[PDB]
Amino acid sequence: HQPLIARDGPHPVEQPVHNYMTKVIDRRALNAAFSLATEAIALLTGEAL
Amino acid sequence: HQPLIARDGPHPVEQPVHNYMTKVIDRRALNAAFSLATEAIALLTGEAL
Repeated sequence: HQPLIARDGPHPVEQPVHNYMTKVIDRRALNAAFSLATEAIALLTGEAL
Repeated sequence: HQPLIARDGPHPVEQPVHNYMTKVIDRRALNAAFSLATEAIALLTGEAL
């Protein structure tokens, strides 16, 4: 909500208006960081015990 | 072992890696020699008194 200043004489008279702006939200996604091998998967469960 | 980041978008997914290396020790040798004086050996060992 903007202010203004009274202005004399030959200048035209100003009047207050306002600004309401809208902005969207961007979407960002990331992915990382995991892997395994078969010799463990046999050994971590059931099979190779 | 190494740490990872969690890259986003048009790239391969970063996967965790570990690196094992084997490095071998070294053998060296030092030396010094105090050759002892002939008659003085007889003078210290006895049988010249």
